[PDB]
Amino acid sequence: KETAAAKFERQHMDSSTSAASSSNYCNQMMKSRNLTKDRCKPVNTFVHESLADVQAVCSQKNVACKNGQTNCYQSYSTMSITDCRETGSSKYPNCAYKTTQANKHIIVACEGNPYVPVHFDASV
Repeated sequence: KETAAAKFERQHMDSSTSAASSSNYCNQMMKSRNLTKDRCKPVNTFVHESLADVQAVCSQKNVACKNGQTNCYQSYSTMSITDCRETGSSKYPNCAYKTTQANKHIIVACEGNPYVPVHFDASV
């Protein structure tokens, strides 16, 4: 099955654009990445940076993850990110999202060898 690393790429990496270009970014991306297949995933963040810059977070600032785990890392720099949040009108299978573009620090949980991001914790 899909690896945790690959799922991370699928769910959160958008190196093809440097920012969301229209309010429909979220609707399009959430659908195209298969995040609304089984249900409308309520929230999702996409990161507009190269994979190697995101992977590099795993060797940046170690912080506790929201749930208490100690394998989280916070990026030294801000990153271009797109926040996607389910709208009051969202109704499966027509999931609908609000797009919010921002430059923030990202926090990811890392695992394995190579030690890479497997989960998006938060943006600060």
